[PDB]
Amino acid sequence: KFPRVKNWELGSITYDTLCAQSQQDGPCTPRRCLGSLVLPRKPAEQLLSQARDFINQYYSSIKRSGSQAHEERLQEVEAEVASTGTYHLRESELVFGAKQAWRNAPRCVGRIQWGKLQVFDARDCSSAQEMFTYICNHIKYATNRGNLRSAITVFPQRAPGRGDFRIWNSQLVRYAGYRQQDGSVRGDPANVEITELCIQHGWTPGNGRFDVLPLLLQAPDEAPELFVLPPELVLEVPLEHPTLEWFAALGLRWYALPAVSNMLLEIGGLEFSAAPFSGWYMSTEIGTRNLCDPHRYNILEDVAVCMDLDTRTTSSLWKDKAAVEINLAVLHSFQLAKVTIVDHHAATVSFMKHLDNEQKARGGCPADWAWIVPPISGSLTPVFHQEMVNYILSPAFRYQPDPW
Amino acid sequence: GPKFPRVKNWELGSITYDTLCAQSQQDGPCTPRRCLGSLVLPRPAEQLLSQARDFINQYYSSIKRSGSQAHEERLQEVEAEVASTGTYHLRESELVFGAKQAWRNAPRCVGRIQWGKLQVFDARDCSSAQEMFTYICNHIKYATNRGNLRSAITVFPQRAPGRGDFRIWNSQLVRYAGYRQQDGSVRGDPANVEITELCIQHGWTPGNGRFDVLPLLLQAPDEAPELFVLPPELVLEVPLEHPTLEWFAALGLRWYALPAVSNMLLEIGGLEFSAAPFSGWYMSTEIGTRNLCDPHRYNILEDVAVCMDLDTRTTSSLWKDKAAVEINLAVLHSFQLAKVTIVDHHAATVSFMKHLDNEQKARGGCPADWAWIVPPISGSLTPVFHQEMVNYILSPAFRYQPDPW
Ligand code: HEM
Ligand code: HEM
Ligand SMILES: Cc1cc(CCNCc2ccc3c(C)cc(N)nc3c2)ccc1C#N
Ligand SMILES: Cc1cc(CCNCc2ccc3c(C)cc(N)nc3c2)ccc1C#N
Ligand SMILES: C[C@H](O)[C@H](O)[C@H]1CNc2nc(N)[nH]c(=O)c2N1
Ligand SMILES: C[C@H](O)[C@H](O)[C@H]1CNc2nc(N)[nH]c(=O)c2N1
Ligand SMILES: [Zn+2]
Repeated sequence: KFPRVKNWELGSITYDTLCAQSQQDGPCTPRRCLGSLVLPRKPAEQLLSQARDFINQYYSSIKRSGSQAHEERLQEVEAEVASTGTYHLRESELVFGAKQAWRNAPRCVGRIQWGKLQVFDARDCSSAQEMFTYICNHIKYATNRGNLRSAITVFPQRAPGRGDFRIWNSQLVRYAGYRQQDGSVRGDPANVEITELCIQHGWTPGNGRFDVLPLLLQAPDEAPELFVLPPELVLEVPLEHPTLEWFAALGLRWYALPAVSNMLLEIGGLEFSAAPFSGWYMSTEIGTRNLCDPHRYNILEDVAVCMDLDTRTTSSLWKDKAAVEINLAVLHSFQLAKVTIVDHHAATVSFMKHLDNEQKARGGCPADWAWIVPPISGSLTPVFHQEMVNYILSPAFRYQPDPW
Repeated sequence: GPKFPRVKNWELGSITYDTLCAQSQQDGPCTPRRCLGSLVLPRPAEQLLSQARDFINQYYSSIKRSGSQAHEERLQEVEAEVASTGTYHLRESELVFGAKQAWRNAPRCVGRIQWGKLQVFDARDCSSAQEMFTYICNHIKYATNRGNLRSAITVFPQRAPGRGDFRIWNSQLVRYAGYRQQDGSVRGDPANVEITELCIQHGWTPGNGRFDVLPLLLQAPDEAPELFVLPPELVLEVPLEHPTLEWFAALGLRWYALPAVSNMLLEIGGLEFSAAPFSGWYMSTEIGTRNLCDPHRYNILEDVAVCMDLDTRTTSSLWKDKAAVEINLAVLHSFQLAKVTIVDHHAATVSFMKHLDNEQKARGGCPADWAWIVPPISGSLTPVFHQEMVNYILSPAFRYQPDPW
């Protein structure tokens, strides 16, 4: 049947009926539940049916379903696909698809914002070099002297029997991670592979802990070229703690723009293999994960030491204590630097309203509970106590293999 | 590769495959098109024989006598019993085996490293509500062990064909009362309101503290539940205090030492033990974060926060976070002071990683509910956050059942 969804702090109950229109399978079956898995294990009128749907969405979107602006566009798509085994989106259909993709993304806690999205059409792109300029202008628009702005840039759709446009980096801004022969890593351990790929394509590596990587940009069926971001573009914030004055002296810093460049944007059967998008950070992304994750910069113990805590045992909650001070120093710094950012408390509160908006508009909202609940203070936020239904709506952002 | 789920740990990069879920014979909440893993409660001699046979097989396999003559004789023995009396009965050691298995098979339990060490008390002879109370008193004494807590379960008679069930009406053996106020608010534990008013409807003389231990509502077959009050010295409590905040002690917060669930059904070989309370010991965050800081429980976060002189009028002061940490600290500190068994959420999840590693070798996987295994604070600061998990129902099982009223 149709799932009962309950908030356990409030006592309220909904019914997700939007899930009924899920056309692709998630990882689960009745026998096993694989909801905690980060990545998934894995003719022509399948395309044509995917594209019919998306068009129906778009015209229902702009109130005028079943007109003939509608049904003519239906015949365009059908005709185009019938003759070429593919078709093309009109720019405004693309702006719609891009907003629907964000709206539909079960893992995003920021979809209250989903309507306010700047879409740059960059399909008139024929080279790595053009790709670079597009990206450079994405970042300046999006960074916006620190008053950040949600933005996506969309490079040419994939094509049968032609390579893909790809951005090799996982994010537009990331820090180099140089493996030390001595087991260790200087910089961000999440970026070792790509760091070396850069080096491999002739980047002159630094030896810093927060060195900004260059971009490997790749036009179809050509070697990836390498581009170095004008240092002006990369807005960084130094971290410092509003009361702990030794904190600033930890040399910690984080870039301001969260822009993801390795996912696939799927609209109406069409796949866009380079379509980087960006927003602003939630504090816990920087302060809990990027800095305290054991397989990341992993600074819990350092801070703990300067906080003169009891590292000797876990039941002193030294880790917990350290973490809170880091998250505070990240909110402090960004606020003091006037760079946009949101705390996990503010974010999940707004997501709860989004849930309510969504429930009334579409009868539901696909959400991945494990990703929607922040990495600290789990039950201290309202989304913890909220049941969620998860499913794949299209348009959709997706994971795809790395181009090497 | 393998036709089984591939499971990865993102901290260590390590990979496993769950082969044990192939023996999950009962379907859960999710389907290919919808995941329902966040839901707390998703909704004949024929059928008995199957479950029966399966369990006996598990058993003889656990004692490495699978396909032996004792094995095939047990199966005939059960078939015979089911054939005449519609039901069948477990041997002592079968029961013990099943009880430990049901614990072992429990996805939401982070304490399962210990699953092999479980005192099973057989109360299948128990024949009155009066006797239920005595067994339950006995359990609490043994399990509490003056603060050196010991895990245990007590098993009262199984559901019988056309005969009322043994039921303990209370959710736990120890629960603080919830009193609906003249205002609308609740004094004490809002969770326990319904049971609290039921105690009263059944004759309890209610107090009015924040921490009034409820009486037991104990129901023998086809009899109205009878009220039983627990002798206060049997119910060990811990006065919460903070190692450096001297004022914390003044808040008069206490919690009881023994988590003991009394309303779950225990199922083995298709046999239903409607009343089979079991107990372990607390993990720090259960008390400090859920029970004391949940908006819909004692809700003391803002109060602690105000005492801490925090900016409770901005989310970004992380005043909620600062106070949550110190409340958990106070819980840990206080139980350690009182010499009462308690495990912090760090050390607990670390033990569970070892259990996972053990279960991988022993069975080919471990059924696990990620959202219940990850602590309610400091989530990613524990190893289990970075551990993918597979959730499926194995039997023997601890199940939920409707409230008897
Ligand atoms: C405007 C401010 C935004 C905030 C505060 C925000 C917040 C978040 C957070 C906390 C996550 C979890 C990611 C993680 O823990 O690694 C996430 C993921 C995600 N967000 Fe948002 N987001 C924002 C804007 C956007 C925009 C503009 C888009 C797309 C146009 C978007 C689409 C997504 C998608 C597709 C994911 C899944 C990430 C993945 O699986 O790699 N979000 N977001
Ligand atoms: C020995 C120390 C133990 C610890 C630290 C422990 C810890 C926990 C925790 C933290 C939960 C989460 C419950 C919640 O937040 O509501 C839980 C659940 C559970 N535990 Fe354990 N536990 C222990 C012993 C046991 C024992 C002895 C049994 C059974 C014989 C057991 C069976 C279960 C079951 C069935 C659940 C699921 C609760 C539900 O589904 O409502 N646990 N445990
Ligand atoms: C290692 C890994 C990591 C991730 C991380 C998820 N993506 C991070 C992300 C992606 C987009 C964001 C956006 C759009 C905004 C924001 N504040 N944070 C965002 C954070 C996903 C898959 C894998 C894999 N494999
Ligand atoms: C109201 C409610 C509450 C719960 C709580 C789950 N049971 C709590 C529990 C049960 C057994 C435990 C055990 C055995 C040990 C321990 N440390 N904590 C334990 C905690 C589950 C479902 C519902 C519902 N509906
Ligand atoms: C294994 C686990 O599912 C995985 O680490 C998830 C858990 N929840 C998460 N939640 C968010 N927001 N981001 C993440 O990367 C993860 N990782
Ligand atoms: C809605 C959500 O599933 C609910 O709050 C769950 C989350 N995880 C939990 N985890 C544990 N251990 N205990 C709980 O009661 C819950 N509640
Ligand atoms: Zn699932």
